[PDB]
Amino acid sequence: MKFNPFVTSDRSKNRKRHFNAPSHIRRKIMSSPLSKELRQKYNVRSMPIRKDDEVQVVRGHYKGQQIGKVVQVYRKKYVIYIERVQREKANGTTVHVGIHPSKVVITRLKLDKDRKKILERKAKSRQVGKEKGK
Amino acid sequence: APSRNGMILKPHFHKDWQRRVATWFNQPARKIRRRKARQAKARRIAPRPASGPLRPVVRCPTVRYHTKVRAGRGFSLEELRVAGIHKKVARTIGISVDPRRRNKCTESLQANVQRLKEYRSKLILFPRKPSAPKKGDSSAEELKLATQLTGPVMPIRN
Amino acid sequence: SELAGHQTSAESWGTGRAVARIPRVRGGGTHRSGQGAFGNMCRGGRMFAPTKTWRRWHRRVNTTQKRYAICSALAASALPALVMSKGHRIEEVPELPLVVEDKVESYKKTKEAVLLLKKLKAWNDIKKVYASQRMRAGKGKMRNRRRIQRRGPCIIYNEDNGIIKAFRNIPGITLLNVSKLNILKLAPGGHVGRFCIWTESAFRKLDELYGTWRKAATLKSNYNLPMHKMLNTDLSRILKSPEIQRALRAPRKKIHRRVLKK
RNA sequence: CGACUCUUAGCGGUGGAUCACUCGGCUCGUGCGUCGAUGAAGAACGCAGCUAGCUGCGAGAAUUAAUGUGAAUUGCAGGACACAUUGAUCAUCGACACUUCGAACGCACUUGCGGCCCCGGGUUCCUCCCGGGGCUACGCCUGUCUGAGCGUCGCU
RNA sequence: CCCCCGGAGCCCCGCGGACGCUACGCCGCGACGAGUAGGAGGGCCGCUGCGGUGAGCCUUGAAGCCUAGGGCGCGGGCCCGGGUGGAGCCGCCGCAGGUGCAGAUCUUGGUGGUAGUAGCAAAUAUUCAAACGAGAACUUUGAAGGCCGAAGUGGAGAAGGG
RNA sequence: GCGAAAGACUAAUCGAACCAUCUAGUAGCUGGUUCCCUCCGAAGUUUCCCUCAGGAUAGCUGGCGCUCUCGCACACGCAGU
RNA sequence: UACCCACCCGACCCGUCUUGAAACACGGACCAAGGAGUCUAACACGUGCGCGAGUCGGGGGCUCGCACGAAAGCCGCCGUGGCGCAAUGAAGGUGAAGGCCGGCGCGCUCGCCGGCCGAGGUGGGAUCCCGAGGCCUCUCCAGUCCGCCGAGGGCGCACCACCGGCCCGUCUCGCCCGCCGCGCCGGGGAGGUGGAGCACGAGCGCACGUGUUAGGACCCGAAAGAUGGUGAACUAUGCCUGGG
RNA sequence: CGCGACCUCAGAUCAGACGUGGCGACCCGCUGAAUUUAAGCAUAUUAGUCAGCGGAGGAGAAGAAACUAACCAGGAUUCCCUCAGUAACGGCGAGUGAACAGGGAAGAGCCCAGCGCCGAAUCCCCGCCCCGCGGCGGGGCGCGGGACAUGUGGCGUACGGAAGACCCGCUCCCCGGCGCCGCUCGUGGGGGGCCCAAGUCCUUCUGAUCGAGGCCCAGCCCGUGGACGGUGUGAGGCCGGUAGCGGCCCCCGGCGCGCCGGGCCCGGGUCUUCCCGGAGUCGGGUUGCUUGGGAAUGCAGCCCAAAGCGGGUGGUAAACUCCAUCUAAGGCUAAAUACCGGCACGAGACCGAUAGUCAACAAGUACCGUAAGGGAAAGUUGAAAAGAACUUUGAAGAGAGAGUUCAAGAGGGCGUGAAACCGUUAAGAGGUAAACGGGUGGGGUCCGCGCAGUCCGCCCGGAGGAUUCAACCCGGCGGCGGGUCCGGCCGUGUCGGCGGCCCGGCGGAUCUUUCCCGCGCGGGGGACCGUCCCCCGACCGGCGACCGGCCGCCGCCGGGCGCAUUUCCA
Ligand SMILES: [Mg+2]
Ligand SMILES: [Mg+2]
Ligand SMILES: [Mg+2]
Ligand SMILES: [Mg+2]
Ligand SMILES: [Mg+2]
Ligand SMILES: [Mg+2]
Ligand SMILES: [Mg+2]
Ligand SMILES: [Mg+2]
Ligand SMILES: [Mg+2]
Ligand SMILES: [Mg+2]
Ligand SMILES: [Mg+2]
Ligand SMILES: [Mg+2]
Ligand SMILES: [Mg+2]
Ligand SMILES: [Mg+2]
Ligand SMILES: [Mg+2]
Ligand SMILES: [Mg+2]
Ligand SMILES: [Mg+2]
Ligand SMILES: [Mg+2]
Ligand SMILES: [Mg+2]
Ligand SMILES: [Mg+2]
Ligand SMILES: [Mg+2]
Ligand SMILES: [Mg+2]
Ligand SMILES: [Mg+2]
Ligand SMILES: [Mg+2]
Ligand SMILES: [Mg+2]
Ligand SMILES: [Mg+2]
Ligand SMILES: [Mg+2]
Ligand SMILES: [Mg+2]
Ligand SMILES: [Mg+2]
Ligand SMILES: [Mg+2]
Ligand SMILES: [Mg+2]
Ligand SMILES: [Mg+2]
Ligand SMILES: [Mg+2]
Ligand SMILES: [Mg+2]
Ligand SMILES: [Mg+2]
Ligand SMILES: [Mg+2]
Ligand SMILES: [Mg+2]
Ligand SMILES: [Mg+2]
Ligand SMILES: [Mg+2]
Ligand SMILES: [Mg+2]
Ligand SMILES: [Mg+2]
Ligand SMILES: [Mg+2]
Ligand SMILES: [Mg+2]
Ligand SMILES: [Mg+2]
Repeated sequence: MKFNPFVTSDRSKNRKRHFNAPSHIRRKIMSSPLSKELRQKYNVRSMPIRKDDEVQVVRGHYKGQQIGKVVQVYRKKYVIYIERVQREKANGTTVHVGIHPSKVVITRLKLDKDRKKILERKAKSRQVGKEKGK
Repeated sequence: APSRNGMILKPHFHKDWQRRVATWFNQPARKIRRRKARQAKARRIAPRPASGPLRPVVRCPTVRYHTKVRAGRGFSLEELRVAGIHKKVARTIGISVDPRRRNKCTESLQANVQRLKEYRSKLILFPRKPSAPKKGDSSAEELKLATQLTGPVMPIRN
Repeated sequence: SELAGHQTSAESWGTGRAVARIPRVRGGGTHRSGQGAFGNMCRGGRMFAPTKTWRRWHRRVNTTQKRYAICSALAASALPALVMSKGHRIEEVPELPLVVEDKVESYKKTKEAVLLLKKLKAWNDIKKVYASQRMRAGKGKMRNRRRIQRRGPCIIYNEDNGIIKAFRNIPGITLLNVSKLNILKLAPGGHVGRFCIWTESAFRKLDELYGTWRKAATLKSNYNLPMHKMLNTDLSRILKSPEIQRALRAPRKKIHRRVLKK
């Protein structure tokens, strides 16, 4: 159960706080898990997806083991746009198809100044909770 | 149109009850709004009788009611010069001063004086400063208590 | 709302105009102009007797009534007949007024709790709850009341010393203090007899809570258990005592198909 | 079997019920209790690369600086940038800004008329004239200056 | 003697009892059952909401919908046969309703018959040829016949219109 | 208000406008009033009414009941007789 | 059983107001959807449950960020009060108790003093108890057990009818008084009558049905009335300024 | 024929302030109906309500008695319960219709004027410095202004106060800074940011799963987290989240020590001297509204208009007369208390797009009226536009193929997709309009079958064929029933223990202050009765409350029994 009044739990109110959330927040929402290799290496469960991050489809029509790189992110349609993830239209003009973060797994994070410090700070929070539970 | 045995009934709904109806779905949230005051006030005035100041034994008025007794408003004035308490001091010492009571009898005077005499004796005057002089009750009679009196100070039972 | 369909300013052009004598909306080059307003019968408009706020929503019971409602719920928390007959999956349970050590008030982790509910063979009620999880039939779905499930065993404890934390995530379990029992939760649906788990600490406190019988409650002001209307509740024993059987006219059970007249 | 018609059925529409959803209501609670001549509430007009509407904003106009945030933004373009960078975007907002009416304030509401101060050009105060900035609405309080009175006196 | 039913062998059986005994179940008798208004009772008659409960049902297809698909109740309705539909649904025990339509020149939206019906009648007026055009009585150009007929169907303005 | 005067006209409105609210105005008066089955089952009669289109009370009806009898070889009562 | 068709008999179109409707009365083209006895307060009776000369409920308190919680639990609260536990009188106020016995006062159907019993009786009164007598039982008698029948007799609730009684009001009448005090003081009798009275209790709380009102009030359904505002763009007048 | 004070009064675009509109639920003044009700009706009521109007704030008003009372008295306000739907009012009728006491929420008290005391002890505005400056303030210094003697400061205000005499005891608050130390309840104050478990494991459905079995305890993991939403179907585990004195970083809040600058000689108790109340006010007469106030409750206009052991009040006029109780004419104030407007949230036995607000969307929008004002309709493709490329017919609208799609019988007003209604295909009918009731008959579409429906079930006899038994004992296990209540444990009624009684409590206005503690009372202890526990002994219901042995019977398992038995099959 939730408890804290000063949080919602309302079929509608957080259905709403979806396709009205600003791009600020949608980052956090549009997060996908990391593959076991990284999840081991780094002590972080899931990350916000980013433009040039390498990704494996896990669910969907065209699930597979092919590591495609992300191309862009509709944070508006609120859905990502990957590499050989694509379909041929009537004219031959290939169009990519939408997939969530949530239905995808990160196989190689594209690292940075700003993204490293998150990976540190998430892994530091994880271990602080386990050291606090200890 | 009445039919065969009832009362008359002058129910008074010819005006406009409808507009000015108060329903009470505050009642329980109010209960709690209140709780938090009782609560907060006590934690704020930490060592001090939570209920409020000391208040006098007093007789109910009209003829039926005679035999009862109450917490009155405040102890009289005549009452204090007798107990040896200055009226403006009493107000700081958690002693409730009405200054508006005609004291008519020695019975209910001394009865009510004994409450002050009683109060003095079981009162720990917590001293102005920590390094303070006279009349404040000693660091033993000081350590022993942090005790708020829950419920009405020296409750008046008939 | 008090204003429901009642914000219109419609006169009613009554009689001489065919129409219908409703109050019909004024002027306009809209469509909503000569429609009808303030009829229960009409669009916009409003209902019978606007559901008002000062309906007597809540209700009332005598203390005594609702103390010996708890009695009757508790008394039938024994008697595996009634408890089972709520689908309370008590078959491998050792005994029915199921008392447990007072170590239990002090578990602080759901894994401990769960290991208790195995070792008292009481999974299979929670198990059962745990299968009965579905989407509610109706319109409640789109109102914060989508899922539903069974009730699981009630668990009772004189003092939260960490316990209520432990038995929380486990679906179906409700905790109740002994000092603060509740008829809604012991006897859900107004049916009798839920599976309960007294912890010794609590189980002692039941007679002091609300009485033995030739002794006061000594925790409620004045309260003693209800007397029975009759003691020997089984009558089948009664009906074949020799006292009774001796003093009875002999039967009449030829039966007696009616006679066709010739 | 001729055509029409009726009934029923087999299918085609028309209509938009029913059902199923639901970023909206409604009701009930809790917290706080938010205006203005430094110029409100209210209106007008304008503002996007492609924009009519809603919405957001104000000639510094689909925002301003800053701090988090931290890579998008996107209907299509177009872009900087160096994504080792206040560094895209969003939220916050605290830094600066506030077209025209309006209690609307120079006087009126035509959108015209002025007055009085300054600074450009003109002049070289020569006055306009052309340019620029500040004032100028009513009431009333404390104070100041200038007064009036065969009011009450004083000294002449 | 005149003996034991764990055995008389049983139409009587009292030693233990239906299949039948939802103890508000079932069974036999008799008797009786015109109805407006109204009452009353009975409704595993019907709608929507919740507490219980049904190891209910459900992407192996729900609600609705559709059915000259088998049935059942006296009947409210109910149950079964198929197709389509595409997401949720029901049974019992309770509780809760804004609760069941043929009517109110009832409300809203839609649709017929009428009906391919009334009708496209005020100012005498058109015709030819060519162009353009997929397509021309209806546009345009030419030619011809006509009208308004300077108190105009002529040429300019106001208010209004924008 | 306005009327050489006709109750003329006051923006399709005049024996006196239109707009919103009081506003669910009131109505002894029109109309309607939504699922089955079972049982019993009227009155249009009485007196008072500012009563005659309505009420008041008399009736008749249902429901709810109760006190008993005894059809359990072993009844008193009642009655459009 | 349903669809079409066929036949034979039957047969007026519903709703409604209505002494009487197929009406040469009114509503009603057809279909979908919406649609009219609701809530609250107050009574009243009926019923369900708790406790019972009590019983409650709030409003308050004590125990929550509620997830469930705006719940549940608990409180010399618990009774500060309502309702009931007693009425009657306009009001001052009075207030439900009688029987019997003995004794004393002349028992004067008047006054007082000691004891006994305590809600008086009659008739009906479900009815519980007693029961004379049957009525068997393989024989004659004897006899305990066991039931059935049972004339006749006793207690008799509830209720009904009656007769008695006591409180208050009022009347009548008539007696004796106590005496912190004086009787325009207080007090005591008898008979009658008025009382929504007592005469060994039934309420309280909470359900639900019905009903009756107050409530918009079953829905729909006026001509009006009031309060505030907008209009001379039409027309009526006046005026100002233009044109024919 | 001047100059000068003051008083009154002007003018200043003077120096500095400020007022005005809106919002308007709640809040305060006033004003103010009529529908309506009374079966009419005007009295009454609606109802001091709506409109009108005026006015405020985070709440508003009121408030420290000219009160209550009749007690053995209480003691500002407001609020809730209660009084109590009561006292009374009324063509005493419809209606109306309060209060006093008690309990409870909260609860705080105070200030003026005058009498006087005190070199105006005061106040305002300038100039120079010292600190302070995103609510303009302290500190100092200035013959820099000015009010104020028609009166500014302190004490003081009625509950007494002043002033004196001697009775007693003894000295810390305030404010401007300027630092610093303890982040100071949801369970680290407010706000923001940032952060913290566990499967996309097997297999299998499916277009896609989030579904179904399984997976080291309902499977694996997590579970202070299994709310919810997202995620091409129902997902604790994928993701956001959730839980969780979980973490960290800013900011903001508030409170604690130091330093400093300033301010302040502020007590307590006794005996005397005197000193006191707010005028066109109270009151009365009158009229007008109001309530319930009355032979006057409230408020008004006018008229008359006071006193000082007075005045008001002490609720049917009045005189006399006795008693109580306040003290007006000046003023402030938290708290509970109210909140259909605002911001910000949380929820629901709610409605679910002709409902729900007019408004799920370009909603107060389109449109109408000159204007006040009036004021709508309208949600849904799919999961993804993957939204028909291309050939072809067609001037073009439209088609046919094709293509996409799990599905286009989801095609841009697209989920579903009813009826009226209309579209055509098939069957059958058809002069008394159709339509209906009863009864059959023919035909169809379908539905049961039968390529015999001979329906099954016992038992038995016969003939074939096949396993191990049944009957019996013996070993074991498990029931059942019986009793000896045998032995023990259990509880009902009785008796005994007076044994718990103080090692058994709680109730009782029972009793003792012979007791103890604290101030006759309160608390505590000690005696008493009613209640509830131990010991053991006796009787009895010996009770579903067992448990042990003995028994009797049954069942299962394992042994024995090989076949005239006991099964299976045809
Ligand atoms: Mg208090
Ligand atoms: Mg509506
Ligand atoms: Mg449904
Ligand atoms: Mg529609
Ligand atoms: Mg619809
Ligand atoms: Mg002069
Ligand atoms: Mg019948
Ligand atoms: Mg409803
Ligand atoms: Mg309907
Ligand atoms: Mg002509
Ligand atoms: Mg022209
Ligand atoms: Mg005429
Ligand atoms: Mg009629
Ligand atoms: Mg006729
Ligand atoms: Mg008619
Ligand atoms: Mg009462
Ligand atoms: Mg009138
Ligand atoms: Mg204002
Ligand atoms: Mg009438
Ligand atoms: Mg009337
Ligand atoms: Mg009238
Ligand atoms: Mg009147
Ligand atoms: Mg009035
Ligand atoms: Mg009134
Ligand atoms: Mg108003
Ligand atoms: Mg008071
Ligand atoms: Mg989930
Ligand atoms: Mg989901
Ligand atoms: Mg997670
Ligand atoms: Mg006065
Ligand atoms: Mg009045
Ligand atoms: Mg005052
Ligand atoms: Mg004030
Ligand atoms: Mg105030
Ligand atoms: Mg719609
Ligand atoms: Mg709508
Ligand atoms: Mg649709
Ligand atoms: Mg639809
Ligand atoms: Mg489909
Ligand atoms: Mg579809
Ligand atoms: Mg869908
Ligand atoms: Mg469709
Ligand atoms: Mg057809
Ligand atoms: Mg044909």
